[PDB]
Amino acid sequence: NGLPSETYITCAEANEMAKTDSAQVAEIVAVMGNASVASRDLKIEQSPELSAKVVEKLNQVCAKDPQMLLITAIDDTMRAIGKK
Repeated sequence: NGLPSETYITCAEANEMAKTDSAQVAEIVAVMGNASVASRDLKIEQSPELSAKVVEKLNQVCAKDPQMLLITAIDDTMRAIGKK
Protein backbone atom coordinates (compact mmCIF):
# COMPACT_ATOMS: atom_id res chain seq x y z
CA ASN A 1 0.00 0.00 0.00
CA GLY A 2 2.89 2.31 0.76
CA LEU A 3 5.07 2.06 -2.30
CA PRO A 4 8.49 3.72 -1.81
CA SER A 5 9.44 6.51 -4.21
CA GLU A 6 12.35 4.59 -5.73
CA THR A 7 10.01 1.63 -6.15
CA TYR A 8 7.25 3.56 -7.88
CA ILE A 9 9.57 5.60 -10.08
CA THR A 10 11.30 4.55 -13.25
CA CYS A 11 15.00 5.17 -13.94
CA ALA A 12 14.00 7.05 -17.11
CA GLU A 13 12.02 9.51 -15.02
CA ALA A 14 14.94 9.64 -12.60
CA ASN A 15 16.99 10.93 -15.50
CA GLU A 16 14.32 13.54 -16.12
CA MET A 17 14.64 14.65 -12.47
CA ALA A 18 18.44 14.93 -12.95
CA LYS A 19 17.72 17.99 -15.15
CA THR A 20 16.41 19.72 -12.07
CA ASP A 21 18.38 17.78 -9.47
CA SER A 22 21.33 15.92 -10.95
CA ALA A 23 23.03 15.50 -7.57
CA GLN A 24 19.83 14.06 -6.09
CA VAL A 25 19.61 11.33 -8.71
CA ALA A 26 23.33 10.70 -8.71
CA GLU A 27 23.24 10.25 -4.97
CA ILE A 28 20.39 7.72 -5.07
CA VAL A 29 21.94 5.60 -7.79
CA ALA A 30 25.19 5.73 -5.82
CA VAL A 31 23.75 4.90 -2.37
CA MET A 32 21.93 1.67 -3.26
CA GLY A 33 24.03 1.10 -6.35
CA ASN A 34 27.38 0.90 -4.56
CA ALA A 35 25.81 -1.23 -1.83
CA SER A 36 24.05 -3.47 -4.34
CA VAL A 37 27.16 -4.08 -6.46
CA ALA A 38 29.27 -4.66 -3.35
CA SER A 39 26.65 -7.13 -2.08
CA ARG A 40 27.30 -9.61 -4.87
CA ASP A 41 30.95 -8.94 -5.51
CA LEU A 42 32.28 -7.17 -2.38
CA LYS A 43 35.43 -6.23 -4.31
CA ILE A 44 33.80 -3.30 -6.07
CA GLU A 45 34.97 0.04 -4.69
CA GLN A 46 33.47 3.55 -4.62
CA SER A 47 34.47 4.31 -8.19
CA PRO A 48 32.76 7.53 -9.49
CA GLU A 49 33.27 6.23 -13.02
CA LEU A 50 30.96 3.33 -12.24
CA SER A 51 28.09 5.45 -10.94
CA ALA A 52 28.43 7.96 -13.79
CA LYS A 53 27.88 5.03 -16.18
CA VAL A 54 25.43 2.97 -14.04
CA VAL A 55 22.89 5.75 -14.57
CA GLU A 56 23.94 6.64 -18.13
CA LYS A 57 23.23 3.15 -19.41
CA LEU A 58 20.40 2.60 -16.94
CA ASN A 59 18.12 5.36 -18.32
CA GLN A 60 18.73 3.99 -21.77
CA VAL A 61 17.44 0.58 -20.62
CA CYS A 62 14.32 2.28 -19.23
CA ALA A 63 13.94 4.27 -22.45
CA LYS A 64 13.41 0.89 -24.12
CA ASP A 65 11.52 -0.65 -21.21
CA PRO A 66 9.32 1.74 -19.15
CA GLN A 67 8.56 -1.15 -16.76
CA MET A 68 12.11 -0.87 -15.40
CA LEU A 69 11.37 0.57 -11.93
CA LEU A 70 14.36 2.44 -10.48
CA ILE A 71 14.65 0.14 -7.46
CA THR A 72 14.79 -2.96 -9.69
CA ALA A 73 16.61 -1.37 -12.65
CA ILE A 74 19.66 -0.57 -10.50
CA ASP A 75 19.75 -4.15 -9.17
CA ASP A 76 19.35 -5.39 -12.74
CA THR A 77 22.27 -3.27 -13.91
CA MET A 78 24.29 -4.54 -10.95
CA ARG A 79 23.62 -7.99 -12.35
CA ALA A 80 24.96 -7.02 -15.76
CA ILE A 81 28.15 -5.29 -14.58
CA GLY A 82 28.36 -7.46 -11.46
CA LYS A 83 30.57 -9.87 -13.36
CA LYS A 84 33.72 -8.21 -14.65
